Amino acid sequence: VQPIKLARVTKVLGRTGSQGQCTQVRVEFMDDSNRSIIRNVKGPVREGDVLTLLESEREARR
Amino acid sequence: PLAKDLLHPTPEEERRRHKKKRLVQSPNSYFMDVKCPGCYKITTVFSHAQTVVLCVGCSTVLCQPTGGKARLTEGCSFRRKQ
Amino acid sequence: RAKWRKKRMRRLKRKRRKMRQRSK
Amino acid sequence: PQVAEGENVFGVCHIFASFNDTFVHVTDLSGKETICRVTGGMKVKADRDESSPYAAMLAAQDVAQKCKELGITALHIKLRATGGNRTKTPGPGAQSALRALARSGMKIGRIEDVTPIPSDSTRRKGGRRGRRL
Amino acid sequence: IVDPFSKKDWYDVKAPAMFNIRNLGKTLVTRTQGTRIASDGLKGRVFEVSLADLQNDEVAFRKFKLVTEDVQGKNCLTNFHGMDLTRDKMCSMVKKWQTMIEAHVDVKTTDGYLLRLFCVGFTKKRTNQIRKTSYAQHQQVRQIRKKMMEIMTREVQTNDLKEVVNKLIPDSVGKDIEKACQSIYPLHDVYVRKVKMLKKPKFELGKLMELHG
Amino acid sequence: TKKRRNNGRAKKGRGHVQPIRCTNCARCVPKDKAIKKFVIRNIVEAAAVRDISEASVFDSYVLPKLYVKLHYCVSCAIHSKVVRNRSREARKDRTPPP
RNA sequence: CCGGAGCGAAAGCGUUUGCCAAGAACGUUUUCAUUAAUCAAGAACGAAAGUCGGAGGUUCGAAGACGAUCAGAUACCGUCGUAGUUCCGACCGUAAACGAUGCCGACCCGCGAUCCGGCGGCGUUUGACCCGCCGGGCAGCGUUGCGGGAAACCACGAGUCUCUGGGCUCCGGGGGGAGUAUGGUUGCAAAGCUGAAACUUAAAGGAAUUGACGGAAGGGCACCACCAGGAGUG
Ligand SMILES: [Zn+2]
Repeated sequence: VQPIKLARVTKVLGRTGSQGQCTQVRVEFMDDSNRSIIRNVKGPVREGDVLTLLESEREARR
Repeated sequence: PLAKDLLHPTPEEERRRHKKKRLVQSPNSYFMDVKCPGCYKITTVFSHAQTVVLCVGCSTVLCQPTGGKARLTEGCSFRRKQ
Repeated sequence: RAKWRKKRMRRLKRKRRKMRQRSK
Repeated sequence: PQVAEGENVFGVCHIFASFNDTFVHVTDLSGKETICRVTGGMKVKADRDESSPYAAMLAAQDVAQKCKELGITALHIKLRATGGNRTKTPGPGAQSALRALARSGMKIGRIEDVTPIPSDSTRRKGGRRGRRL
Repeated sequence: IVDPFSKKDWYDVKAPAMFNIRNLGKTLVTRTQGTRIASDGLKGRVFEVSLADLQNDEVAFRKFKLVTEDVQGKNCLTNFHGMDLTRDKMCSMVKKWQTMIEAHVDVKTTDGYLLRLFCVGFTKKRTNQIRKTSYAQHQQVRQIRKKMMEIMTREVQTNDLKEVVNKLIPDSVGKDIEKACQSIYPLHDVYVRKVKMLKKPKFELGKLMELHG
Repeated sequence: TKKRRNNGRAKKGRGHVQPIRCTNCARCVPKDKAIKKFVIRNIVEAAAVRDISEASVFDSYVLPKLYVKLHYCVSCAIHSKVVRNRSREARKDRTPPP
């Protein structure tokens, strides 16, 4: 059990996935910058946007 | 090396090449006058002694057999002859 | 395969000796 | 175990991070006394993901709770793959179980890798033509 | 039904005076219930502890096995049982384009402690060496391996168990071998990778109290 | 036709070498013909080195490494994209890729 | 550690130490003085598997059983598992036993490394290392090979063959039938060596080129493809 953490995308790494539907990006927290995790994103995302990841624990293995 | 003089080679090449592959074969060995530091008698010793050479009627050892040239004992001066 | 054709000939001439040794 | 200032009561965590399963085994310094042992298969019901990093993460969070109830504060990590005659690379549950322990409010110290390696192995399973598929 | 950790009472393992950090850690065991007691269950535990956790500032790639020999009032005393290097240290020294010279002896100390020391040494590449491979001929390896066995025998047979451990916390036996074999072939990473305690003499309380005293 | 001058292996002046077994298929492959790959990687990947550093009980503790000697047969090394096919003239380059 | 490194006639050979005999190369202003090279019928050795008699039997695993997978699956995968796998004595003498390249000798390009012996040179480090030379050995690159060959490729020659001749042994004669039948011979057996014919056939095959194709790799492009969706259609 972990709290719903907010994260702001700092730089998009490009489109990923099988059919190219996901967008692997690296996020950056706003409250505490002592954690950096890469997360896949499914949908059109600009630069500097904010996503709401739930797990915030597991990686995506690039 | 298209026109090389095979009859009159420089002495640096004859000295460098193998003793059998020379124009006229000649041994790379010689004889030396090993002088024991204690005694005074001169004994002719082959370069590659191949045998433990000692002074006749003494105790000091002159040479030691090795793979190539003999290893003379310390202080045993020598000179080659021709 | 050529190694199995050799295996069949070995098993073919092996039973030929059986039907030939039994008639003597 | 009353310690002044609440010092770290060190334990030894044996992580058998092989394939098809992942053992998160926490013992004392001698290893003879088992504090808590939970595997990746104990947290999932499908046999295909017993070695999944998610299954090993849940086991690391469960074993970290049992250590706090008994007084263990720090853990000495001893990662171990299948080893021996078989493969010697840790499974996918190695990084997940180890990271989940550090994120579960536990202390990590003296990381090591004790994998059984032979000075001369026996004959491995599978013929000389290998597991072909 | 009942929780098994209700009967677990903690003991404090201690190290002999050969180390600086004497307080080693804690160990748990069930209380004395039934015919079995809690003392004999603690007299067989081995503790593989790194050297940096026993000395103030030393290397961390050298481990020490400490077996418990007696329990004296809630803290059980330990004794030297065996030395071993870290797998990371052993795999990092074994490189390519060089030779490794291993040697093992079976020497008993002044007291009846039969030890089996394992030495390992690698040839060192010269500073101005242009040739890639730094190999030693078989006869040079034999003289180096013979020198390892000659020094390890002299440094152990003429000392007691305490002095050998004091010669193992710093790898003095590894340094003199590297210096002795300098005339044969310059060695690089001479270490004593492992020390097995094959036979142990009759346990007496006076010898154990002399160590921890 | 002869595809390689070294017959796909490294054996000059010998008759038999000790056959080793592959890693992901356990096939008996000669020691010189096997495609070796020494991988030296940390026990903790870069995605978790920060979490271990925060949970470390020491002040300056360098994380260890995991030395793995991998022996791949020609069938599995190509399938795992460890080695690939090259041009007829680009096969002679023995220098490893940087 | 372990290498396109070493040794051995090959097969083959990798923990320490001791013992026994043997060997190449190098060194020699030692000795014998043609004793040599290659060699039918003979003979030693000879991977793995297999056979016979004992000891042993951890792993692996023919056969076999079972669980999957599939149209079927006595296969591939998985779980158990016999003979074997190890050692001793005695047989079999077979491999993609390969460098698919017999052995001895002569001439024939260059360059940089490597292992062993020897020789010389200037320092560094307590023999090691550095720079050359000689002999032998495992190899490599440049040869766009002075040459060869149907190419591929070959300087461990596959070079010095129409400008055809250093010595000698084995061995090939279109593809199948066929390493079969029979005979001889060897073996406990399995089989080895020797080994045809009737008949059948116009090709089989070698190297390379272009194209097509791949449940081969890399790099790219369209909704007559897809992801996310909108309309449907059936
Ligand atoms: Zn493989």
